[PDB]
Amino acid sequence: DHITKDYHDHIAEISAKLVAIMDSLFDKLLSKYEVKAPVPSPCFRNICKQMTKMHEAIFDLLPEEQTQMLFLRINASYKLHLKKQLSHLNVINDGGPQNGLVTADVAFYTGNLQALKGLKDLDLNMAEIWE
Repeated sequence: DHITKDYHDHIAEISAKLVAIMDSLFDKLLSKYEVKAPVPSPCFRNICKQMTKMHEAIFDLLPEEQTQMLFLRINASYKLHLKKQLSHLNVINDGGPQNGLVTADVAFYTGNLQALKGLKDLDLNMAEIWE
């Protein structure tokens, strides 16, 4: 019976070093992210293409709930770093031109993420990036 936990205990470990990879990727990219047209920006197109690739790699591999938990944590890291850069660039949620560009770029990001199998109903809480 222990065999049951043997799996879930192990898989939780692969999930952790998968989110670290994205955390590193996000830090690298979003640290040099600059708000400008068009949208999706090259930075965001790169990011979505990467999350699409990882999703394709683990989907058949992990149970749906784990895949869902995994991409919630990836999204959490994404929001963490994005928020950080927005604050750095002094961009705020005031309804201005630059605000709109980021909001549009983010809209593309969630549009993509939500289309990935098993992830359509994720509670993403994207507003957090503005704080």
